[PDB]
Amino acid sequence: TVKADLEQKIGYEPGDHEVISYIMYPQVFLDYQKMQREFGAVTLLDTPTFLHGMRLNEKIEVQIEKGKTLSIRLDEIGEPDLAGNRVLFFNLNGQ
Amino acid sequence: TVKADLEQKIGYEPGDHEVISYIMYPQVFLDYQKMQREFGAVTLLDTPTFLHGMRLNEKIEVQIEKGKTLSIRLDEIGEPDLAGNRVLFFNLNGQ
Amino acid sequence: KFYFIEVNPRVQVEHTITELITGVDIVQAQILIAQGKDLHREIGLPAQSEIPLLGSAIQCRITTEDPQNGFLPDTGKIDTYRSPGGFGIRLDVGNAYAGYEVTPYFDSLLVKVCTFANEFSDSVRKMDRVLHEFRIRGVKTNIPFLINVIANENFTSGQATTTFIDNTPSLFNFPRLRDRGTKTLHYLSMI
Amino acid sequence: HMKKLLVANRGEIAVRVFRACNELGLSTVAVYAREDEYSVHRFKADESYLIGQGKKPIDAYLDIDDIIRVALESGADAIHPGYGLLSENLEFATKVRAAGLVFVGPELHHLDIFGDKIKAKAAADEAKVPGIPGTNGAVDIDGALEFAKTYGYPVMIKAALGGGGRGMRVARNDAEMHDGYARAKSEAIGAFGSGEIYVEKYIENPKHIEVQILGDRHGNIIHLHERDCSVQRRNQKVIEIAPAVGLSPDFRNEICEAAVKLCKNVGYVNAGTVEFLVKDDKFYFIEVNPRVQVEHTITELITGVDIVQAQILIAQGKDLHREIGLPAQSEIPLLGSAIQCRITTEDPQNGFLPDTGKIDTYRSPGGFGIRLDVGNAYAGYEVTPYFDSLLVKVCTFANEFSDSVRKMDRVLHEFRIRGVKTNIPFLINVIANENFTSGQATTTFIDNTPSLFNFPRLRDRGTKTLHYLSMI
Ligand SMILES: CC(=O)SCCNC(=O)CCNC(=O)[C@H](O)C(C)(C)COP(=O)(O)OP(=O)(O)OC[C@H]1O[C@@H](n2cnc3c(N)ncnc32)[C@H](O)[C@@H]1OP(=O)(O)O
Ligand SMILES: Nc1ncnc2c1ncn2[C@@H]1O[C@H](COP(=O)(O)OP(=O)(O)O)[C@@H](O)[C@H]1O
Ligand SMILES: [Mg+2]
Ligand SMILES: [Mg+2]
Repeated sequence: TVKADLEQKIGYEPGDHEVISYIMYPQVFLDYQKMQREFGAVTLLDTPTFLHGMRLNEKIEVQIEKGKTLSIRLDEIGEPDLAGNRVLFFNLNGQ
Repeated sequence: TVKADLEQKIGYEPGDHEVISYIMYPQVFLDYQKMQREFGAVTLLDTPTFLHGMRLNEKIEVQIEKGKTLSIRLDEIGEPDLAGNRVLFFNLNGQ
Repeated sequence: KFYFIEVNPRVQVEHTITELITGVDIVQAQILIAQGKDLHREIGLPAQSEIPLLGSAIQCRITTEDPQNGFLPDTGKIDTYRSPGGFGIRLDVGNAYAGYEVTPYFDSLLVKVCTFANEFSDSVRKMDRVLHEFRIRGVKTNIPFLINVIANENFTSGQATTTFIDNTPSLFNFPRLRDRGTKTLHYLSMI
Repeated sequence: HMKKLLVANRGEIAVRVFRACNELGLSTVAVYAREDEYSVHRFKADESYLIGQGKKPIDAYLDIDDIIRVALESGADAIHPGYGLLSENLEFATKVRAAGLVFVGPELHHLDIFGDKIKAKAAADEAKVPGIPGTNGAVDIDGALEFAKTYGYPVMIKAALGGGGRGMRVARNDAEMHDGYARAKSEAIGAFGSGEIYVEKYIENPKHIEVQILGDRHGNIIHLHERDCSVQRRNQKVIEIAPAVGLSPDFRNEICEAAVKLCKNVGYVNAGTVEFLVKDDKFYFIEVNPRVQVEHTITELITGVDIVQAQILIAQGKDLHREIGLPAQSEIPLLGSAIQCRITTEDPQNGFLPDTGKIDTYRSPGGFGIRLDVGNAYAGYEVTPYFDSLLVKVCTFANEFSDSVRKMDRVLHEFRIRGVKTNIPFLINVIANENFTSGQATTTFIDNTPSLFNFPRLRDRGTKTLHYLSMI
């Protein structure tokens, strides 16, 4: 029953470990799944990049999987607009 | 004699008005020709844009020719690097 | 048993595949006919039995309709655009460049891509390669729906009908896309 | 058996093989040096690995052991070398086939008989293919003078290994062959060590004809068709057309049949190109390229045959007609004509030296009859002096050659690369020429035409306005 409910919530068929983690920590597992859907696998970042983000004119490399490395360079942080949004000029994989 | 001398300096065959302008103000005309090669026809710009450049998030239109209007927007001004160069993030003709 | 239903007195969106399989520039010939020129004297098009059939071609319209949202045309900012190329690939792009703001005023079309080959299976394979190589981020596209239609065996056999899309519910099952670059950039910007 | 393929190359050709492998349902592995970390081909593959760490970024792509190690670690069944770098390197082929990996290329016997022009000419004469008269094998300076005396003048100095301006000089008057020999030998020992030179009977105004050859392991050898690459600058090709519209069809068929009989004699497999020099209905063998050319795209367009897909499936050991689906030799069609122009960073206003710097603008055309094979030319790409000057090769194809010419002119005027200087005005001048449009262009067409180097003034007013606005 909780497996079917979790499949309804997280949008895919969960493993036994995911069902068990949903049983033990219901709100925490759902918040973790929402954070996974929004920010992705942040566990692959190194700890200074995970904690303090990215400096200006810094070059980092993130290995998402074997043979796949993301080249990320922060070039410019834009000023906030009237709506409070800032545009960050990233250089992802050369682009 | 002076038209052939002027043609070598400006890179094209000059008109009668350009030749007679070179006689009176030879350094001023050649400095004007050098500025024409670097900045182009800045006479087409609007006078606040001619004297003060662009503000952040400002959108101007420059009609360089009949039927050709450049759409220029300044999105972000970068910080100077160690070489002293700033990168300006323009949006010329949508790009 | 064929039956007449309509004539459109215009150049159509799907003229590109006819150009690819015939070698005849439809828009150029349209302009030359508007100049009052003969089709075989000055344009140079051959007679009827000498018109070549140069293989088969497939046209896919990549729009901003979101098949996960009932094919509602999405709007927003295109932050990423990568277009494919190579052998057998024809591109007719509209307004799909990086940094373009998609407005709800005009049609949903981003880019028309046409794939031509001597064999229809090669055309299907190259169209699948194009749809997987194509990368438009920041706005929703109908690319997974096009991939699902391409992968169907009715399409590859060529026996699809006008009710083929509606009769097949498996075309609306879309795999989850990881999209790890966008998520990583979002988290880096947030921190 | 084959499910993963590594490409031991970079740039546009790596992307081309990646597209062919993805169409064939194979996984792709890319390799890249540290200085090529922003290349497009790195991110176009499923897996990418750094190679040649600590080396200059030309030796990294020539690092045979690192490429072999990456292919073994990634579990790649096969290796495709593309063109250039280790494409014609026999040692790379030996190590690839010895490691248990399929080499996408001809056999090793083809590799050493076509790695040098002396053994290639030997195979050509024992294949009864009419070659170019010249010295037989390794001759010295005295042999060069001997051949210059008896056979007459003019002669051409050519080394066995390489070419393309490397060890290829000319001699039309006495006491020129000595310093030409010294320069050619110095250029040979600079690259490949001591390499023998063979002196060739030079031809006044020749036409360069390449014949593309596709052969499988079952012995079926077919030519797709021929292509004309006579438009040359300092004996380097700039614009290639296909088919040779300036030649009669029966003569082109005879040249293609001669190339077919040569490749059948050597038992050729995979894709290869036979080069010829052509003058007044008499062709002469020069060399065989044991790989795919940069200008295979026009052959693909005029024949409809995917050359890279076919050579991958030939490396899979499939039959050309039953398995690939390629028809008989007579059933290979001629789908109009096609023109390939390579847009590079060579600035024609500065002696065709390759420009470097950041590209701030890139707009590419499209529509009917346009084929694009882009390398690294996107907006924001910093052009490095390490690699080749090529940005993007663009091919235009149409039913008529004049329509192909006008489509190429439209493409070159529509093209916009700002930030680095390109050879686009020179290409526009060559396209606009009456000799090229008639198709009777020779190898000396560019050097005998000074009007190709007059370039109209371009007022890039957007760049100037943005520069002034940034200044103020
Ligand atoms: C030339 C061709 O034939 S391309 C055909 C399809 N492309 C490929 O097979 C190789 C590239 N693969 C990809 O881009 C994706 O992984 C796809 C197409 C398989 C789909 O994955 P998605 O869920 O949509 O996004 P994904 O999670 O993989 O994002 C990872 C990022 O690393 C990039 N990337 C992809 N391959 C590599 C690589 N070898 N090295 C570094 N980065 C890579 C991706 O482009 C992607 O960046 P993006 O946001 O601009 O698209
Ligand atoms: N004897 C000759 N007469 C005229 N042209 C020649 C002669 N030998 C070579 N060439 C020219 O030199 C060019 C280079 O030929 P080749 O050695 O086959 O290519 P590469 O130099 O790339 O190996 C050819 O395009 C050809 O036109
Ligand atoms: Mg209708
Ligand atoms: Mg050659």
